[PDB]
Amino acid sequence: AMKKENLKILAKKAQTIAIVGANYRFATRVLLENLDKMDFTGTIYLVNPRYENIDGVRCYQSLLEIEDTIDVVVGLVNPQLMIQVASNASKINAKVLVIPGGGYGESGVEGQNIQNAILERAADSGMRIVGPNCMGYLNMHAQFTPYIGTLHRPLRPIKKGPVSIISQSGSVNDAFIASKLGISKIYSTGNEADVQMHDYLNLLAEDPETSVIILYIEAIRNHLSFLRALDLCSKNKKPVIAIKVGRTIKSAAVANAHSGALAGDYEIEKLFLEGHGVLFVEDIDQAVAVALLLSQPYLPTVNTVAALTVSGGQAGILLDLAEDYGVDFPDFSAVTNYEIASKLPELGGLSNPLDIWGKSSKDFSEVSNICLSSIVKDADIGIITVAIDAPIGQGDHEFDFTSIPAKDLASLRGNSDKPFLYFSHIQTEFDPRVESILDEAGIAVIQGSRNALVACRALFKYKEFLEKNNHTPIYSVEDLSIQKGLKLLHDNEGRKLLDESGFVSPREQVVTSLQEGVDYAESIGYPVVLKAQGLAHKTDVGGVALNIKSAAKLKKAWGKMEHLNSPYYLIQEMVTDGFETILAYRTDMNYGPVVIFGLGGIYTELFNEVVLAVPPITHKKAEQMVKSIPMLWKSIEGYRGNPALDLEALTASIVQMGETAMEKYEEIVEFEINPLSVRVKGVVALDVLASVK
Amino acid sequence: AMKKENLKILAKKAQTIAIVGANYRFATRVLLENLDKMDFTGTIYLVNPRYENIDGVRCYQSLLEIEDTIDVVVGLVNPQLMIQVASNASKINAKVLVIPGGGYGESGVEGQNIQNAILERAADSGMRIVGPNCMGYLNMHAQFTPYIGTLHRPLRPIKKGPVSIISQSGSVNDAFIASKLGISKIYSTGNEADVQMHDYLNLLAEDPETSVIILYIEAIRNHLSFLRALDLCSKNKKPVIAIKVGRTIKSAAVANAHSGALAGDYEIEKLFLEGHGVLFVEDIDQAVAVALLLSQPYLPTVNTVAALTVSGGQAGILLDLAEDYGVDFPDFSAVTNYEIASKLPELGGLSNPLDIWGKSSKDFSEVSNICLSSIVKDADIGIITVAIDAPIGQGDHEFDFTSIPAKDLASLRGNSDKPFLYFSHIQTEFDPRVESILDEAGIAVIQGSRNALVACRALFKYKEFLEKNNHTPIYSVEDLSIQKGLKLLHDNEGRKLLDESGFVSPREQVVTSLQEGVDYAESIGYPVVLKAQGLAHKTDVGGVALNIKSAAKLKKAWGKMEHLNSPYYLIQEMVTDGFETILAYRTDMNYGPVVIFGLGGIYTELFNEVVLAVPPITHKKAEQMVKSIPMLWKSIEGYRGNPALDLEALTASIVQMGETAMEKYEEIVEFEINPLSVRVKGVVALDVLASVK
Ligand SMILES: Nc1ncnc2c1ncn2[C@@H]1O[C@H](COP(=O)(O)OP(=O)(O)OP(=O)(O)O)[C@@H](O)[C@H]1O
Ligand SMILES: Nc1ncnc2c1ncn2[C@@H]1O[C@H](COP(=O)(O)OP(=O)(O)OP(=O)(O)O)[C@@H](O)[C@H]1O
Repeated sequence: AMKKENLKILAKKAQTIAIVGANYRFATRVLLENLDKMDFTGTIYLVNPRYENIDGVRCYQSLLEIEDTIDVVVGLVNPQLMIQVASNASKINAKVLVIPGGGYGESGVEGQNIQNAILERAADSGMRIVGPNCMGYLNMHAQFTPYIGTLHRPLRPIKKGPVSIISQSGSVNDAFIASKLGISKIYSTGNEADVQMHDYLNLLAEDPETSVIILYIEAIRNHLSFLRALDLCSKNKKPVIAIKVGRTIKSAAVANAHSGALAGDYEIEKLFLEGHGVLFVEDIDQAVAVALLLSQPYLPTVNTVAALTVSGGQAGILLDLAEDYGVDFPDFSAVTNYEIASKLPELGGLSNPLDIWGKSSKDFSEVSNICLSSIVKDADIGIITVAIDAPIGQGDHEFDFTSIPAKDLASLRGNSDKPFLYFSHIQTEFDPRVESILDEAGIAVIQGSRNALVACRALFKYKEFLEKNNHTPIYSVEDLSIQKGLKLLHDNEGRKLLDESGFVSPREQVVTSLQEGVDYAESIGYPVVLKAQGLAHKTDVGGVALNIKSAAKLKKAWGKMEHLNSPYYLIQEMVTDGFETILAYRTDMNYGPVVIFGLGGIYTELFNEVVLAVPPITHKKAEQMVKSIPMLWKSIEGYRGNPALDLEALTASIVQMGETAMEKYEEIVEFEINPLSVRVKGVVALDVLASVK
Repeated sequence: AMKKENLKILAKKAQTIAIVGANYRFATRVLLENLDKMDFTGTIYLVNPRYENIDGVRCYQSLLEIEDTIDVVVGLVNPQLMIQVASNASKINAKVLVIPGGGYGESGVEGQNIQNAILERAADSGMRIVGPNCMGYLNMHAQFTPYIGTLHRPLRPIKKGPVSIISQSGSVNDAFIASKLGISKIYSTGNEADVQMHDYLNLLAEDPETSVIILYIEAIRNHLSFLRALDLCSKNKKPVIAIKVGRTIKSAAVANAHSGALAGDYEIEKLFLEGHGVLFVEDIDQAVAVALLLSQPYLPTVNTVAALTVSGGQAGILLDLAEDYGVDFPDFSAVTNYEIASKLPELGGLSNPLDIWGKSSKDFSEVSNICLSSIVKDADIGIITVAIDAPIGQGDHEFDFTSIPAKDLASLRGNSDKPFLYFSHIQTEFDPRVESILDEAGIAVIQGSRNALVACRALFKYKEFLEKNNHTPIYSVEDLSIQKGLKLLHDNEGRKLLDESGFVSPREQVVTSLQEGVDYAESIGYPVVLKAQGLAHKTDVGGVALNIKSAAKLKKAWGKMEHLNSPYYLIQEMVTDGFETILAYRTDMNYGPVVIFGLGGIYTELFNEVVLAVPPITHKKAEQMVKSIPMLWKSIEGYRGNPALDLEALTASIVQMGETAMEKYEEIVEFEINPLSVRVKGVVALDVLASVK
């Protein structure tokens, strides 16, 4: 017996709970109130040597006094007192001690020590510690709510359901709770002194009561276990949604490569976690919207949406937003628009979103049923939606007509596999009478165009991830140095790496003295290129003489570069013309190698346009990377009467950068080709730069 | 007392309303309920030849039998019969006939005839027509609701306030009515057969019961009149907020110059409308949020925001969002930091947003009061916000807690001039107990961070419009050529403009035969040219040579250009290096000249980076335009060792383009320089394009 068995109770039905420090203050009162109103069937014990009884319930003098097996202890005494609570809870083999209060490892040195002593006393029996400094947790299916916050809400009650949430915030849970989400479990993680996000996530992965997971992430502590927890989730086919706080936080660290400034730590992490299936959103509203749509067991087979409205204006605005969010509302198929213009010749030209109100003499009922019957079967439409404002408090007349397409959606639900969604353009709360109808038929309901669009976008991304089947590999970071400094590699070594990886370098050689430079240059032709050496950025200090015709200009350009006390110089051909890109990889401290590719050259950081990819990179993927940058791609096709460049050579070079990255990331943490010149034939590595540490 | 005086009743108290075609159906019933429930104090008359009474209220057989002065008629009978109603209503000098039924000017040509027949019979007495084909209108301050739609909402009434709305979309009004806006008047424009948007807007401009205006725009019809109404609103210091549909719609109209593609009609219109004070937003939620904040009589003096929260995670998400929306949250002043350090040193270093929860042993009530009292007086902070989720149904303890900063805001409201706002991070419904505290104190309340940020940004924009007090002139499009076919100007006339406008081309001369060219070329020296004339877009068809180093290479090039049968050939000196910009103007069929400026060259449309300005352009305006394009601006300063370019000449160029546009817009509808080369000294137009007719 040990910590592993005890962990399991967090996702299960507890038979008994003891509340230590039970008194007349909010934590106790709300604990008892929650267990009452949420219909806990187990036994509650109160422990406090200061009181005879509370609410008529006996207050025990000690956990040791209780004649029963205790599953879960919630400790409410002060931090100093809590050490002995842990010790007594351990003595009786409590499976879990929940410590909602703060003033621990997250409050300073003294409190870190208290926290350590607690862990040490729990280690004895393997009792788990939840928190400290958190709201606790709740389990709607077990009716067990060791949770410090008011759960009972006559007005807007919590609804039980398939969505579970792990949150590193002790302040956003009521926000999730106040949403329309059907909740199963919510874990507030706190200091994660013992039970961490990956632990809760492992539980959720295999919890039959959860089909959808939401994470609210402030900071991942144990990257490897987290990644493995994510993998357990996809293994179990449970979508995982995340909000990650600190998205725009600089990260001030090292970097010799332009790649450093072009790929933020955040975007690197995002790319890796998406590789493992994470569906990122930006805020709670969006998390909710995505989860509400994913809570229905329907997925799209094609990345397109139909919207049926009763407003021209709103249809117009939705269409504009669809472009902003990159959601495809395509024309209806030729069968569909014939099927409709055949029974409703009075609608005319069909747009998507499609306004179907006041366009016919027929009952709106009939117009609606016709359109949705056809649109539902349309092979070019992945998701079927109705976009209609049906605000709370609307009149009966307004209900009669807004409920009509809901009823239709409900009537077609049993005979389609397509995701259905009724959403309102506006954010305001839905009329419950319309929601009742879609809730009864298992149709998703979302408030707000932007959220519905994010939701749809997220469905698609989820579908793609299921299709990949071959997800992102976990890279070991064990060999990686912990030093926080960077050492620039000698240009020689740089060149050696280009070679060994098959990258083509311009004909070049390193000269020691001026005559040698003239002698070498006069043995290759002009123009050549003269570059100072030992620098990360040569151009800035005038260490790059280009287009130097004749040995006359050569000796002069060398004359102007003497102040840069340059050890050896390098001369190369003047690689004529070719589109400038940047191709590199960096070593992420937690995740491993990542490849960076995009608009390159001296102005690379000003273009600020790249794409990332975790190796290995498939040939298909490299091609998609190229085509995903307009100015890059349109240039390869040959822009405005210009020769088409060597796509296939560029593609291969990207793949190759991927394999080198996999090979050398633990030792070389920066490897960059700026610019990698793309030409009619071949691609040329004009420059190279590598860093270590 | 024709048209003019009758129109004013739309904004005032009506004593009598006659409903023609009254029956037991929804339109009559909802009208009567609306007037009952909004407390209409005037007299209602029912008119219908079929009924002797309706629910025992006398039903007159004819308008003509009512022995009272009738102010407003609502016609509910079918279009055909409506002509007879119009004749009757005009005969008794009714001020307004409201037609919300459909089947008129928008239905068919038949409907069109009925409509003009109705206008015909109204002109007899100057009777105004609302609609047809709309829901009517509502004026909360006169308790008058000739409105076809349920306004009665016993549990969440429409609240009377200072915001008024003109919408070209019926189906949208109830979206607004369901919002938290304090409403004055709402006008639904319908077919705008007689009374149009600008008409409603003029009423609102001088309506003392309106202090904030929202427009939901589908298509401006009378541009001059619209602009003038805008200017009346401006004169009366009433902010105008607008949603304008069609933001993403194509318009491949006009256009020989790249400007056509860089500055689409929608962006052009937007710039002009903003010049007249319009505050654009993207959707209904945003319009609501902006109007809520403007409904309080406080404007900021510096363009910054402070936010106080009880969540570190939501603080963090708010910060991230503030970056996306471009809203400044600066550190607090030295005075604020010092002061709070002196009182709550345990808080440590203050960040903004400031999480004030669980940082102190002090009562939250004391912490909150100290922090807000200090932050309200902080000269570096323009807008004071509390950002706290307080959703409906939250517990008694959660209310007690989330209401604390609301009461503090309420208490400090009296002695600050700064805008105050309490917003939730999430979109969902506020706890009405918290909202009430803010409502009673005249403090803005918004739901959702995005809305909050858009509102703050709009406040800054409005305050800036107020400061310039030197607005966009109205340009006449009177003598503006009314053709639709765009004719390219010959390169001949192009270069003439350059000179007349003071632009300076490269050394250049026109030539006809190769010899004439090889001569001239040798006369000015190489490298040079070569460019075909009378063509596109020459470079697309290989009509531009470049870098021709000898008489040999010239003839080579001149021979490749053979097959494009050019009548003329332009020879110019090869203008060395320097930054490529595009500088132009275009004539907008409705608004007049606009200047386009940005990243130029062959890749101009791919860059898609320009800024627009309506002339006259001040020298300082031109500066901003330049510094607003990072790539351009950084190079002007001198990027990475490269020398600084001539800002003054660039700046002066843009001023000049604005002047040329003012002079020549009614004849030359496109004048474009691509590229305008920015050099170390001076600027040089390498190319020219123009169009007329
Ligand atoms: N062999 C070459 N042929 C033609 N052009 C070259 C050649 N080498 C360098 N250049 C040009 O000089 C520019 C800068 O060269 P290089 O990258 O070596 O210097 P740098 O200061 O180290 O640049 P960075 O650090 O921005 O990558 C290149 O972007 C390219 O335009
Ligand atoms: N006199 C010159 N000196 C140096 N470069 C030049 C000169 N004239 C043109 N160019 C180069 O050739 C490019 C195209 O020339 P130009 O604008 O005259 O033809 P174009 O096809 O009409 O271009 P566009 O349609 O984009 O305006 C310019 O953007 C510039 O880079």
